[PDB]
Amino acid sequence: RQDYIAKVRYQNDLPAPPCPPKLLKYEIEKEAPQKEFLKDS
Amino acid sequence: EIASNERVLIDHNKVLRGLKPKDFSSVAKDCELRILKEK
Amino acid sequence: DLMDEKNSIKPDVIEYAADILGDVELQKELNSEYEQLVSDRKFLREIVFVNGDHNW
Amino acid sequence: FLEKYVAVCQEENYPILPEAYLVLSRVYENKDLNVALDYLMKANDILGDKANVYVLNNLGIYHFFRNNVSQSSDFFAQSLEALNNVSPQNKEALSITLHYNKARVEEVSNQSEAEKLYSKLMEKCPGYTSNKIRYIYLLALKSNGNNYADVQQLLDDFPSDLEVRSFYGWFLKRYGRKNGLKQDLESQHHKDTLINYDKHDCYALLSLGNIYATIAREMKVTDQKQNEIKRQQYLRAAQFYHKVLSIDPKNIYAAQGIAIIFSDKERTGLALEIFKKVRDTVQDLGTFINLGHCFMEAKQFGKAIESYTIALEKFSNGMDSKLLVLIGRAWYHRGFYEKSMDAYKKALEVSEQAYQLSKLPALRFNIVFIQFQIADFVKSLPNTQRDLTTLENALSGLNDAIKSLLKLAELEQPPYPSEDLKARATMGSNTLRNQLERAIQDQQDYEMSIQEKLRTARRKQQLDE
Amino acid sequence: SALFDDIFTVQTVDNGRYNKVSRIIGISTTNSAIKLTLDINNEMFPVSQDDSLTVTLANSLSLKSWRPPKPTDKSLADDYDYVMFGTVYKFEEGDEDKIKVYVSFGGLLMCLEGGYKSLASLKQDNLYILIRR
Repeated sequence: RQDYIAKVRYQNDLPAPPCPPKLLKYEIEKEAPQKEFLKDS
Repeated sequence: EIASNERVLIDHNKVLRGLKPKDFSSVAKDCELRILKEK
Repeated sequence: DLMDEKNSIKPDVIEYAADILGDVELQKELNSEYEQLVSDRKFLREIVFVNGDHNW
Repeated sequence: FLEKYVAVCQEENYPILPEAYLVLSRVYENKDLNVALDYLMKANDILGDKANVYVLNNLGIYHFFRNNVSQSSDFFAQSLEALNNVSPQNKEALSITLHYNKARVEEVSNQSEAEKLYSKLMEKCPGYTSNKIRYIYLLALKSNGNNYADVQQLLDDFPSDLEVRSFYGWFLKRYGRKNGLKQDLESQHHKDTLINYDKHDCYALLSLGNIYATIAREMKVTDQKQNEIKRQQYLRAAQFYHKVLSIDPKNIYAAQGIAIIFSDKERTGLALEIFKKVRDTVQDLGTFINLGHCFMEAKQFGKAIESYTIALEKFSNGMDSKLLVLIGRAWYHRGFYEKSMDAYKKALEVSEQAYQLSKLPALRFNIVFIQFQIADFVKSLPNTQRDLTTLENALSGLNDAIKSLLKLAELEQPPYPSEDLKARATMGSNTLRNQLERAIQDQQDYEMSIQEKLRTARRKQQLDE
Repeated sequence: SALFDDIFTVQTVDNGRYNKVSRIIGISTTNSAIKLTLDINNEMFPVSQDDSLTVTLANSLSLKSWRPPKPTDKSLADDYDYVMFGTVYKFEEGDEDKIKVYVSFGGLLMCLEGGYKSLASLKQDNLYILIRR
């Protein structure tokens, strides 16, 4: 079958890991500061 | 201490959601009924 | 105008556009129609409605 | 409750605690980045000079996710400035984190400073993995995957790290044939990752599904048994994707693999629906290419042309030859199925541009085939539906196509056997060439008759006048 | 199934005289020179400026008296947030590639400007418009 030459290859390639910047937990995200803040007089 | 303080905004599975998530539950059901249950 | 191509009927609106150009009898008929129209225009514009009102 | 507290404090004119704002932003991180960022801004405004390093870092990350490069950079600079006030105990950790964030921002802006800060942090803390992963990834980008030893060493350093394993598997998928490694080696690595570390990791499941789909596609089909084995491999890949969807139904890549399997299984409608949903979700070059392929399989050639054009303009920027080949094929399909000459002209021009970009035997044969089809279609056309210019162009294209067919037949490994090329050139020259000249003569006779009628009418009109 | 598909970004939202009806103007992201002027119901599908809308036009919802839809049946409308049904009352075959399609969804008007190739198939008596966001 001498006709138009074309190659079909589906692209589903996974991207490389992004490694985005990491959020920093608040001081009130730790159990001990939470206890100190809630137990305030 | 770094690991404890580190927080990642989006999860490993949720990274494809980002700011706009979409549902393919119907797609999953159709795949189950037409691939795993394919005759 | 059946002689000039760009002043004729568009070819996509009529099936027979091929065998229309160059015909002289059909051009005579069209010329008679246009002369009748011009006579009507003159009669309406110079005798009946001189002020040009066309909604009657 | 936090909104009620905020409202009550506002009604009472009492100082709203910024801790409630931080908690609200933390909650909205998984719901609305906009509301979380707004609450963080309100908390920072309340604090004034009491702004901390974490608040500035989170504001910078919010603006980075919002693509506010200027504002993110300003917030990161303010965080680095405030780092001087950090307690010494956490100072080292927060400095490492801020330097990593700044290196990420540089990698967005300029990779050189990112690599410099990566080396700085690696000397500061060799145990960190993300820094090493990004540095080795940038090196592989610069070295075209010539640092496989570094990737293997990093994998050995953290065999239990999911990020390290995923990066190593990505590098394998990228350059396995370049490195000559085992085809199933990455499959065994991902199988070990799933069995011994985490069986719910969608990355390794998708990699295994892609490998199994590739194996099934490359498998030769000879009888029912081989087709059933291929279907079983596709079923394994589909089970990988279904487990991924069970883990997370919002996985675009699992649906894309499902659509590819359906394309192999000729379930065109489901693949088309999945690809449309994916395009609505995310827009990359692969999605547009797959949409064009599906439209070609769905016989919607115009939509395929549009999809390929959008893919070419948005991402490839008119440089890739494969997209031009796809556009030419779609145009040829449109011209053949719809009997349109302008489609053939556009396909010919696209093929000529692609060849001038590449000058490969495949595109030479494509041009020859297009010209032969053009000549055949023009000969098949009636006189009233064509003109002399198209006939002359078709004849010239036929001559050039015969010459290029001989050229291809004189090549070492032409896309088609040289005997077939020579036979086609001979067949075109023997009969089609003469039929083109006969059509040219008939067209000339038709034009002459038209002009004779036009010149005869005016003389009779003048005589009548 | 679907006769037209694109993604639009809302430039202007005009409430004007009415309370429940808004005019939105959008241009296609993948292809400029495609415009969409549309009436929508604010209370059911509220929109804001610079929103992204997935607009689809179909001649049928399949996959004469109207009936409330049974929960068991499934149709094309299950994937979208706002479906309207209207009649095409003008198909302006304008300049070289300027085609305008006027559609009236029971008095709520839509005009779609675009090239001939995109809007060739939109020469139907009635059209469904399916909007997702």
